[PDB]
Formats: sequence, structure tokens, C-alpha cells
Amino acid sequence: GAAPAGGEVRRVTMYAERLAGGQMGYGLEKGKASIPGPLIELNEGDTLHVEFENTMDVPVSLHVHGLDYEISSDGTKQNKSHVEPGGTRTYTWRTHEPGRRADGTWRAGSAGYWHYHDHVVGTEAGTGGIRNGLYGPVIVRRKGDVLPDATHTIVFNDMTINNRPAHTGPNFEATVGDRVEIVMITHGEYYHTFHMHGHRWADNRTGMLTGPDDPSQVIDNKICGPADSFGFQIIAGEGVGAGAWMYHCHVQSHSDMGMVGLFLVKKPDGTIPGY
Amino acid sequence: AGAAPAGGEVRRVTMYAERLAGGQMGYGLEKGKASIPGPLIELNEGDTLHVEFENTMDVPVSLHVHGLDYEISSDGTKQNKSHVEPGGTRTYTWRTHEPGRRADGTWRAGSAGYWHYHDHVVGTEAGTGGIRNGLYGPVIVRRKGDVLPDATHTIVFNDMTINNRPAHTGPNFEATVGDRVEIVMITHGEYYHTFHMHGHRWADNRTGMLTGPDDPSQVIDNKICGPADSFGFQIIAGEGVGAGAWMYHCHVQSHSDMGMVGLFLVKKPDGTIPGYDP
Amino acid sequence: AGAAPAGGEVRRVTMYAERLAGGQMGYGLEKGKASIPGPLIELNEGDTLHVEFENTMDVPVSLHVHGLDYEISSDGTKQNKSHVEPGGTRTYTWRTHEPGRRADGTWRAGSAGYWHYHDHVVGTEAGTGGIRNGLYGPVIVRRKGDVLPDATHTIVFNDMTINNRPAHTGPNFEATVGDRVEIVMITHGEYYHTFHMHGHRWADNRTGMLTGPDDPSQVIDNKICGPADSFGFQIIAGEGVGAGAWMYHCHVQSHSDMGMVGLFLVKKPDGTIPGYDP
Ligand SMILES: [Cu+2]
Ligand SMILES: [Cu+2]
Ligand SMILES: [Cu+2]
Ligand SMILES: [Cu+2]
Ligand SMILES: [Cu+2]
Ligand SMILES: [Cu+2]
Ligand SMILES: [Cu+2]
Ligand SMILES: [Cu+2]
Ligand SMILES: [Cu+2]
Ligand SMILES: [Cu+2]
Ligand SMILES: [Cu+2]
Ligand SMILES: [Cu+2]
Repeated sequence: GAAPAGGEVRRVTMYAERLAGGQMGYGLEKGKASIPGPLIELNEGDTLHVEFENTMDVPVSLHVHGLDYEISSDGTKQNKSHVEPGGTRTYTWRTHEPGRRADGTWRAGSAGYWHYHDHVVGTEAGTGGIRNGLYGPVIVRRKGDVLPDATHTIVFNDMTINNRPAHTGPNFEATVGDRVEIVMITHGEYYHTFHMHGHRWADNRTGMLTGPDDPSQVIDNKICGPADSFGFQIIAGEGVGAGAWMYHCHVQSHSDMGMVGLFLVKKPDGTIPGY
Repeated sequence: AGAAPAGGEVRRVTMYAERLAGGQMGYGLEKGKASIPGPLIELNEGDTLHVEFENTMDVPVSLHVHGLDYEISSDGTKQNKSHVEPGGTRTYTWRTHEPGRRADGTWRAGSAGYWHYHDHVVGTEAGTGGIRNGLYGPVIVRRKGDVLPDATHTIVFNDMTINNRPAHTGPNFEATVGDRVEIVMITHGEYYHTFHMHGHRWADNRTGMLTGPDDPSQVIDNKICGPADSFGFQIIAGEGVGAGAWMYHCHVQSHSDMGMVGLFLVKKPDGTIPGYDP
Repeated sequence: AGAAPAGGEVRRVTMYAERLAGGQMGYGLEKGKASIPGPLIELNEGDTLHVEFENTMDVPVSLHVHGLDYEISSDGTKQNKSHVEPGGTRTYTWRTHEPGRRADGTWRAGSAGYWHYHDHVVGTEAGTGGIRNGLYGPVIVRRKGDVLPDATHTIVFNDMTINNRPAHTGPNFEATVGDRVEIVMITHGEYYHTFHMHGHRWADNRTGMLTGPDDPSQVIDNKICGPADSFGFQIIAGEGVGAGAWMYHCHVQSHSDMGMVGLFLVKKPDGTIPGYDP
């Protein structure tokens, strides 16, 4: 369970479909789009050719943060990288390992907790596409990265989580001891503060400290604005046990209005104390 | 005052929740001595703390902590039936661990940090009314070896107030040039803020100070923060700048204009503050 | 090309605050050449800078610096009798120090980094008025061995504007592929922002670049910020992504929609910009 060195040329098909009640979403199979979009994982140095079809009645696009891409895979109307209704296009994202340039300076790699979103619906910033659900997660791993038993994606989109109605979660389950991975993405108009009862993480790339020499901060509350993305890995219930562990936006009115879910950590027998 | 020692001590303490004056509420180590911010709790990594907690109010209350290990019974939440009815008592158990290598070879991150506690049931099940009335306080958790300060001041940007004070009433904080002052900065409520100090800068890491010439941590003097963010640092009062009334404030302009200002009065050894009229 | 040298030079400069067209205000090194942002001040750790200051306006003005070392008399505040009357002159001194180990064993953080200066007395004692009008400038303090860039651009999100500009006027900035471009990014006013660059990313640390494989700083391309935050980075133009009109915007959706967008214009070595067809 560690991430290998990348350098595969991988391929996938992505569709932008309309969903029930105003929503739109990406998906890897027509008829099966989802909010948030399907998780895309790659290893540093991979290349991904995304074979896109807009199946809707309005232009759409696909725009990625942090990964490498030429101006033709930008995903913006300004560059004519959008997709007409019914249209088709192939976006290419690349990645690079870190290393030294000819300069002798250090080039950082592509690894990170990133995301992809529309950039053309509603306005030329994607405002109404993001709002409708056109977003999702991409993880790019470094060699030797520790792999999880599970990855869950939490998006604070304006005043919702993953576009869901108020006080509907989502909830996620695990078993005590599971290495659980969280991808956290924020979108829209408002700043937020992500809080987890019972668990904490480092505020670096991996969410876990390099070792005793790692100056990274350890936190359980993280301010995030539109298009911030971060992620971490927590041992489920470490030092605290099983339970319905609340996670929420800690802005008080935001938590009060619905931006809450449960991290249901289970005992080996499958039962949750108090739930 | 030296360096933080290794932890491991089981500690115990009594805590109450008292209505204060002006529709406020607060936390106290003794009855009739609730404060806003609540009493400063310091453990070292390893220590356990048993808070014999009692509610002296006519409405339920709770105690919820950030950053420290605790079981679900001391969650502080109506969902986990861990609140304290009017007139009730409860023992909240917090614990802390050291950092260490896991079985799988990964680094478990310590309990140390600048943390905080607050209510979770007054007003709404997130504790909005309780946080608003003053039911919050600081928790410092040291790691073995941490430099310890000459003094410690807690600054809580609560919505549009510092420590639930009225506009433009600071609070002010005194020190003397050369002192090692530790600031604990917590934020609560609805608004983002940006915390700024005149004359003084710190490292945006755990301890607010740099490991050494290899610590890559950012050296800031302005720091955005949102509800339930908690950080702190230590500075040398007047270092490289000398004595005087050194402003701190929220750098959100309308917040500084509408009261989120205070002075960090840095005295000469003789006790006087250049340029400043008490 | 180059490297920051060690500091230690005393330097001097003239500064003028002047009214500009349309109730605006800005700073300048020469009279009549006032800009928004104000002129870029650059120093190396150790340097002292005396700034011969001229208030050409009819309204008092002040000069207030983040991050650097100054005594209360260069505080630039009404509080510390530190503002410049209409038609007044005044020398403001800024000092900077190298990082060094203190006599008490701790590490003292240096002055280096991406800082700024701004007015503190116009409109309010927070300088809310003069900051809105455009009285704010960038300050860069260099650590010895820092990589010096081919070009430096300053990007101030001032409330809902970029450099006080009208909506949807950039600024746009040009580079050639492979050029070492240093962004200075400041925020002011009332609102939080998220700064985003297409096709480019940087280290969230002091220099925006990682020092080596054991630098644990995050690699981001979207940075949240608020009034008086300042940061910076150097990127290699088009590295791994090539030439093009690379959009930089605030990613708060209503903020880019309403004009907070500009272009990073990266040219091929033949000077062309594929796709650019405004
Ligand atoms: Cu964009
Ligand atoms: Cu929120
Ligand atoms: Cu909590
Ligand atoms: Cu984006
Ligand atoms: Cu909570
Ligand atoms: Cu504020
Ligand atoms: Cu200042
Ligand atoms: Cu909390
Ligand atoms: Cu100020
Ligand atoms: Cu903005
Ligand atoms: Cu982008
Ligand atoms: Cu300032």
C-alpha cells in the first residue's frame, strides 16, 4: 500500500450530463454522472487523455487545477477550449515528478490534492456550472505515498456539501483503525472552516507529518475559500474510539443551517456507540 | 521559566458554567470566578485532564475541546448525549499523546498545539448562543522541550468583538522590552478576520518560532483566521523596535474602524512607555 | 539572473504622497510620478532605509510598513504622533536584520519576505480612506542567496479591484517562456479573496519555491487571503505548460465574474501567443 512511480499514459472517457432538478455532473459512463465527479487518481509523471463528450444543451468545459496542461486543454471560452452542446473533445493533463532544473533550482512536482471543474456554464468563470455540480477530485500521488483503505470527497459548495440539501450529510463510515483519506474542496461565494471532531491532521501536502523533523502544523480546523483543495489521511478513531464523529463547517450559521455530517467510525463488530 | 517537561501526569480540575453580567456566560475554575475568555488550561503531551464540570445555569450547557483526544462520551454534543442539564454535573476527560512512529512506520502526530474549548449546546446544537455569550477558553498543550514564556495572553476575535469586550476597549497587554510574551489567538463566530500586530512578527508554525536556519515556515505579521481557528506564538517584546504602545488590530478595515483595536504596551526597564499617555 | 547579496547598506530615498485623478491617492519616488501600487521598494537583510517623505496633499498622510524593523516614531500612526501634516515632510526609518541565533538559544527570524507599506491616517485612524484611494505599496526584503527574478509584478486585490483599476481591465502581464517571474500579491480593504493562476503553481512559503526535496511546504495554485496579507513567489513562465494567455483571477465566483481577472501573457521566443485573440 504505497504509491508507485508514475509514467503511464492513461485514458478515460468523461461525460457531462444533466442530473435531477437543475443539476449537472461529470461521470465516467453516460447515464451515470455524479456530484461530486468521479475521483481521478494518477501518479506523478502519468499523462491522462480525457475523452470528453458534452451531452447537454449548453456549452461546458473541463478545467483542472495544479496539473500540467497546454493552452489547448485550458477549458475556457477565451481559449476556445470549451465543448459545444453534443460536442466532443479530448483534454490532456500531464504531470511531472519533482527534481532539479538545469538552473540548479528545485522544481516542485504535480503531486497534490487537486480538483477539476466547469469554467463556461453561467459565466465565463464557470459560476453556474460549479454551482450546478460540475466539479470533482483528482489526486496525484508521489512515489512512496501511503495509500488509504478509503477516500471520501467533501466539497463545501456555497451553502451545501456535495450539493446536498440541508442536514442530509453526507455521512461516511469506517472501522476503527482504517486509514481513511479525505479530499476537501471549496467552491462558490463563501469562505468556510472545515472541522472534524475526534481527529486532526497536519497542514501539509499529505496531511501526515514527515517525521519528528516536520515543522508542519497539526490542526482540526481549516479556513478554506472557493477553489482551495486539501486532503489528509487519518487513522479512524485513533486515541478516541468509535462513534458518530461530527464533521462540519465551523462558521456558526453555516453549521446551524446544514453544513454538518457524521463520520461514522465502527467497532469491529460493526456497531457504533451511541448511534 | 525554562522548558516544558515530558507529560504523563493525570490532572484533575473543577470547572463551572456561570451566567455573568449582561446576558453573558462563562467558564470558571471556581464558582463566582467565571471569566471570558475561560481559564487557560495547559497540559504537556501525555497528561490527562479530568474536568469535574458543573452547570449552574437554568439551561443546558456542554464542554467541547479542539485538538485533544477524547472519547465520544465527552464529545460535548446533544447528539452524543454529552451535555450537562441545568444544575447537573459531569466529568469530561481529555487526554493527549506524544508523537511517535506507528506500527506501519508512519509518524503519529502529537497532541501539542494551541487549542481551545467552547460550548456546543446553548442556542443551537453548534453552541452559537453559548459561544456568543462567552463560553469559550484556551488550551495550551506543550511538547517536551518547548520554550516557556514570561506571560500568556489570550485574544479571541469573537464575531465583532475581542473577548466580548465593547468597541475600542482593547484589551491592552503590558510587557517590558526583552520579555518573552506568548499570545494565544482564537477566533469564533461568523466572520473571518486578519490578526495584525505593529512592531512584531512571528512564524506561522506550531510554536510561532523557527526551528533554526532550516525551518522554512513563513514569517508573517498578519494572519487570516475564521471561526474556531486557533494558533499562537511567542515574541520578544520590543525586539529590534524598542518600547512604546504597539497597536494590534484586525486588519479588516471596517473592523479596526469599529473597535477591533488594542495596544500591546511595551515598557522600558524603568517601567515607562515612550510617547504614551495613560 | 543573479543572487541576493548580504545586506548592511544604509540607503535613502524620497517619497511623495500626491492626490491622483478621481479622488485617488498614491505614493511615488519622484514628484508627479505617483503610482498605484506605490513604487516597489527592495532591500537586503541588514539594510537600513531612510525615506524622505513629502505630503503634497491638503489632508494629513502617513507611511506605515509591515514586517520590517522600526521604532514607534516611524510607526506612521496618529497614536504615536507619526503622521505627516498637509505640506509636511518627515524622515521614516525602516531597518532590517539578518536571522541569527539568540543568546538564549532560540532562533530569531529575519526581516526577509514579501511585505508592504500603506497609509494609516487618511479617512480613519486605520487608514481605511487612504488605502481605498490607493496609498499602498510593495516592500521586498531579500535573504542572501535568494534567486533574483527577471521581472516582478505587483497584484493588489483592493476590495473588489486589482490595483484600484476599473472592472475587467486586468492588469495583464507579459513574459517569455522560461522567464523567472516574481509575483508580489497584497490584499486590502474589507473582503477575503482566493488568488488563482492557470497553468502555474508555487510553494506556500517565503520564496514561493521549494529549497529541496525535504521542503515540506504545500504546492498550491489557489491561495486564500484577506486584508493586509502579503505573499509572493517566483514561477518559471510556461514551464511544463508552454506559451499562452494564462488567466489569473480571484476564484470567489462573483469576484471573477465582476472584473477581478487579468492575464499572464506568456510568449514563445518568437514573441507569439497561441490562441490569444482578444
Ligand atoms: Cu479559472
Ligand atoms: Cu461554511
Ligand atoms: Cu469539534
Ligand atoms: Cu478553478
Ligand atoms: Cu463541533
Ligand atoms: Cu476583523
Ligand atoms: Cu503594521
Ligand atoms: Cu469547535
Ligand atoms: Cu495598523
Ligand atoms: Cu475576490
Ligand atoms: Cu484554474
Ligand atoms: Cu497594515
